[PDB]
Amino acid sequence: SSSSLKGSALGKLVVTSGLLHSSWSKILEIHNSGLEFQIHREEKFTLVVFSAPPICRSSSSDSTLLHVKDKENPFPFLCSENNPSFSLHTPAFNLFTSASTSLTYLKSELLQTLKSEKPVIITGAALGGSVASLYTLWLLETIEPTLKRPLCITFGSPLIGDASLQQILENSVRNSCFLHVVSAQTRIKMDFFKPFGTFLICFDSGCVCIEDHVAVTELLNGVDYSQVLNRLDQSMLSLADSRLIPEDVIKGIEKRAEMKNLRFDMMFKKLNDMKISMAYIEWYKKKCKEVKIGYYDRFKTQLAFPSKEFDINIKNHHKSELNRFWKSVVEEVERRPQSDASILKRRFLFSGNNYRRMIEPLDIAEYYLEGRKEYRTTGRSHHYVMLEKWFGMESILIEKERCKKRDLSDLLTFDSCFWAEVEDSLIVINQLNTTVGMRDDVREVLTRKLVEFEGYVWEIITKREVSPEIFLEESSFMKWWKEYKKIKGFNSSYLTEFMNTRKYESYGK
Amino acid sequence: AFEALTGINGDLITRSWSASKQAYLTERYHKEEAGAVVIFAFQPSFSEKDFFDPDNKSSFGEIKLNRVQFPCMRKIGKGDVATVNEAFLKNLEAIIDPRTSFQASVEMAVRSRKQIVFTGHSSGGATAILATVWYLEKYFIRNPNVYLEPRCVTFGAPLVGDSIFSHALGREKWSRFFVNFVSRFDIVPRIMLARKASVEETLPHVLAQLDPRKSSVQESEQRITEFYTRVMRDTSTVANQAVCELTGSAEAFLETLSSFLELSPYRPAGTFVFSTEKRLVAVNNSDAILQMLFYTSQASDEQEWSLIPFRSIRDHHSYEELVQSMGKKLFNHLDGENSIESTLNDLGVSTRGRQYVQAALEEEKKRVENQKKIIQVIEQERFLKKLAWIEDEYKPKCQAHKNGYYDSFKVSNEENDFKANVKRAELAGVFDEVLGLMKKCQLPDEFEGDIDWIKLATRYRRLVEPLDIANYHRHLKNEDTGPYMKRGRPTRYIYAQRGYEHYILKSECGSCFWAEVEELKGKPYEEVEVRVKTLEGMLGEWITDGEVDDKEIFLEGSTFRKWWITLPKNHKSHSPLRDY
Repeated sequence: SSSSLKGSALGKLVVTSGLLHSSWSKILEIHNSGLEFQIHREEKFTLVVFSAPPICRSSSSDSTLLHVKDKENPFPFLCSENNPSFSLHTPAFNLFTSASTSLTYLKSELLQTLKSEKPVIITGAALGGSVASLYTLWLLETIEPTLKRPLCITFGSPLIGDASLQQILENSVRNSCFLHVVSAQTRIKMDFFKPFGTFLICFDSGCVCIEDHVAVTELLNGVDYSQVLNRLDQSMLSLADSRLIPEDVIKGIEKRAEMKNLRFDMMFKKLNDMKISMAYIEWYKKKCKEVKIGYYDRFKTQLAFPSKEFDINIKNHHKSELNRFWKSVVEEVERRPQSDASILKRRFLFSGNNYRRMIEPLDIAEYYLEGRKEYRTTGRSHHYVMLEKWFGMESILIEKERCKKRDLSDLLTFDSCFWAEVEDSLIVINQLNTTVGMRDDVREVLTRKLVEFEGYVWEIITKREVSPEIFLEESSFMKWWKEYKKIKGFNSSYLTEFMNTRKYESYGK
Repeated sequence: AFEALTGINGDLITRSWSASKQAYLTERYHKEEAGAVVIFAFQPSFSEKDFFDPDNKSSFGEIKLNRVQFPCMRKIGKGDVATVNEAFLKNLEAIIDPRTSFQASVEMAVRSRKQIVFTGHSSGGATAILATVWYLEKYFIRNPNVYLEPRCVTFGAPLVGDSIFSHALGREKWSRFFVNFVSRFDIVPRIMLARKASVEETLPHVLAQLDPRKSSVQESEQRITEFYTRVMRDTSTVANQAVCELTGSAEAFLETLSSFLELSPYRPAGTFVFSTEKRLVAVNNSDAILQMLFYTSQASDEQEWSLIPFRSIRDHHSYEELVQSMGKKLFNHLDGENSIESTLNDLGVSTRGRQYVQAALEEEKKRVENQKKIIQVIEQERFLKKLAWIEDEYKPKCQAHKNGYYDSFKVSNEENDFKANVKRAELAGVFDEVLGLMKKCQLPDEFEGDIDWIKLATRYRRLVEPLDIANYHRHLKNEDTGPYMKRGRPTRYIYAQRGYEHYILKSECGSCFWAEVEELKGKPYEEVEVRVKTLEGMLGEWITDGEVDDKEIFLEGSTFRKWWITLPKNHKSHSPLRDY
C-alpha cells in the first residue's frame, strides 16, 4: 500500500542523507548533574547538542500546567482560543527555564543564522532531547514557509507533552520540525503524555518513518542507539526487508491521510459557492438601497422583527455559512501556510477582504442589538482582524491609484467598524441626553468622545472612503446626525455645514 | 512485437550500432547512407570536460535552454524552460555552426525525403538526443509529415534533461521517437544522477576505463568500487525521494529534508529498453524507469557485492553482443502487461523495488483516470449550456439594447446580470479545479497538448473574460488592488491564452481589450497617445482573429465608443477606424 511505501522510503532517505550519523557522532562526543550544551558551526549547517543527567524514573511522570494569561509561560504565541492551556513535562521544562539565560543570546544568534539562509540543527540525547525540542519550539515562534526553520533530532527521549500540546501542533507547520528516533522495543505508557512530531521507529530489519500520532501510540504503547544505527547501516545492504509494523496500522494511517486530503480540497471546492452566496448578499444590498434604508439598518430592523422571509434566508442561510466557511479558512491557514508566498495565496485573501468589508457590518448590528459595547476593542472575532491584517500586509506592496471623479455608489467602506463607532456615538448621545445627576467632568469627556467621532467622520468623508449609502434618510447615520445637531447647540464645523449645505447627496458622484 | 512498440526493426538497430562504432574515428559525427536511410552518428568524447562543463558553476553542469532556439521545450502554461546538460549542449552547437557542414547535409537529406536517424554510443547518444530535439524544433514542427519523422537510437547514453524536458517531450508527442538501450549493469545511464563532487575524484580513471579505443589504462580495484558505491548511493537517494513525492504525501517532512539535500534534476526521457541474457524489457514511464535504474542493478546477495562493480564497466561494452543476440531474447512491454512480478524478478528486482515500480505504474493509471473524469465533466450538458447561454441569450439581447453585454453587466439592472454573474462564478470554479490538477500535473503530459482542451479553453476565455473585466471594474476593485492586468487577471485565462498562442504559432492579449480601455479613459490625450494608437492598431487584428466583435464594441451605448467620441478632433479625423 502507498502509506507503508512512503514511510519506508522516507526512512531510508533520512538515513542516507547522513544527518543521523553526524548528530549521533556529536552526541557521542559530548557524552564521553545539570544541562550542558555545545555548538558546532560548520560550512553546511549549524549544529547544537544538549545533554541532561540520567532520567529520574518516577520524577518523570509529573507535569506543570501553563496558561495563556500566565507570564511564567515562555510560549504565549502557540496557545490560542480553543487551547489556551497546555501542560508540559516537569524536569524538561525545569531544565529549560534553568538554562534560558545564555540560550537567549544563542537564540538571537541562531535567528540571525536562519535569516542568513543557512540550515540549523538541534539535537539531543536520552533526556536532553526533550530540552532540545523545547528550545526548537521556542525558536519557532515566527514561522513562515519562506523563512528557514530549525530541525530537532532526538534519540530515546520520553514524552514531553499532553493531549493539549499535541492538539496545538497536530497539523501545524511546527510539527514539520521534529524528528524522534525510538527503538521499536522502547515502550512508553502514554496514558497521560502524548507524542508529537515525526517519528522514526528503528527495527533490526530497518527503520520506518511515521507521522500520524495514533499509529505511534499503538506502536509504542505499553538501549545503545549506536548499535541500532549500525544495524540500520547493515540493513541498508540487506537484500530483503519484511512487513515490520502490522497492516491494521497501515490501514489507519491510510484512512486518516485520505480523510485529511479530502478535507483540505473541500474548501477549495466550497469557495466557489461562497462567492455565489455573497452575490446573493449583493442583490439584497441593492434592494435595501432601493428603499432608501440601507442593508445595515434594514438587517437590524428585520433581526428585531422578522417579517420578510427573504431577509430570514439572507440571515440564516447566506451569512451563517459565509461566517462558518471563512472562520474555518482562517483557523486552518494560520497553522498551515498556503502557497508559501502568502497565506490565502491570492483568491482567498482578496475574497476574504471583500467578505469582511461586506459582512462585518451585519455582525456589528447583531452585536449592538444584543446590548453590548465597544466592538472595535472587545467585539470583533479573530478571523475578521486576521483577514484585515493579512490584507494590509500586502496592500502596501501593490501599486494602486484612486481617481477623484468616480462614482462611489458601490464602494465598500474600508473601515468595516464604521457602524460600531456610529452606534457608540449614538449611545453616548443617548446618555448625555437622558441620564440625570451625572457629573460634569464626565460630561466634558463625553463631549471629547463626540468631537472625536465628528472628526473621524470628517476624516473618512474628505478622504473619499465611505459609501454614500450612509446618507440615506432612514439610515442610522442621518438619525445620529439629527441628534448631534439637536444637542450641538450652535457650534460650527466643516462637517456640520457640509451636512447643512446639502452637499452630502452630491457626495460620491 | 518489438518493432510494433518502438517503431524500428532490427536492421536499423544493427545499422545504427555499426555507424556509432564507425563514428569513433571521425570528427564529432559520421554520416552514413543506406539506401533510403541517412544515419548521423555522433562521436563520443570520454573526457571529463565533456560531462561537466568547466565554466558551469552549478552542481550538475546543467543550463536552461534558450527560449528562442528551443521554444517548444518548456511548460506552456507556467512558462518554465527546460534544463539540459551544458556539456552536451555546447557539443551540439559546436557541431551545428555553419562551418561544420552538418546543417547543409541534414537539409539536403530532408530534401531527398530520407529517414534520418541520429545515433551514438554513450555520450554520442546524448548528443544524438539533443540533435534530434534540434531537428524536431527546426524541421518537423514547421511542416509535419511522416516523411520527416526522425529516430533517435542510443546505447548506454546518460540522462540529458530534467523533468520539464521529459514533460515537453511527452506533450508534443515526441517521446515515441527515442529509444535508449541499457544493459542490466551499464553505469553511464546512472552517472549523471550523482553529484559532481560525489564522483569528481574517481571520474577520470573510470572514464578512461570506459573508452573502448584506448585499453592502455589498467583497472584499479578501489577506484571502480568507490565510484560505483557513491553513484549507487546518489541513485538510491534520488529514487527514494521520487517515491516519497509520488502522491505528494509526507511532503512537509520531505521539505525540511529537501532543504538539506542536493538531488539530480536529470530524469529519463523516452523509451528505455533494459536488456539481459534472456529478456528485453521496454519501459516508457519516466518514474518507473528511474526506479528500475536503481533496483535492477542491486546485488542478488552480499557475496556478489564484489562482482557487481567491475561487471558494470564491462557491461558498458556489451552492446555488440546485445545487438547480435537481439532476436533470441524474450520481449515484453512492461507498462502494458498487467502482471509484472515475474518479469521484475527476472530483470533483477527485489520485492520492495517491485512494489515501487508497481506504484509508479498505478500513479500513471490514476493520472489517466483523472483525465477521464475531467473529460466526462467538461462534456456534460449543463456546462455546455452554461457556456451557450451567454452567447445565445446574453450577448444578443444586450446587443438589442444598443449598449452591449459588457456594459449591461457593468450597470447590472436586470435578473439577466445576476444569472450571468452566477454562471460566470461556476464556470470559473470548474476551470480553476482543472487548472490546479494541470499545475499539480496529476494529468498526463499530453493534456495541455490536446487541441480539444485548447478549443474549449479559448472559447471559454473569449466569451467570459470580458465578464470578469466588468466584474473587476464594476465594484471598484481597480481602485483597491491595482490595474487588472497586473494582479487582478486570473491564472486560468493566462494558461488558456498561452496554450492557444503556442498551438496557433507552431494589451498584448486579445480578450483583455476592456482592461486596457478602462485605464485609457479619463486621462489627457497627450499621455495616452501611444497606448491608444497601439490599441487601435491591434484592434483590427483581434477583429480578424475574432477575439473582439465590432457589433458589441461599436454600439452607441458602449463605453469604448462614448470614450472615443471624447478624443481630439485631429485623432478621430485621422483615426484608422474613423468610418465606424
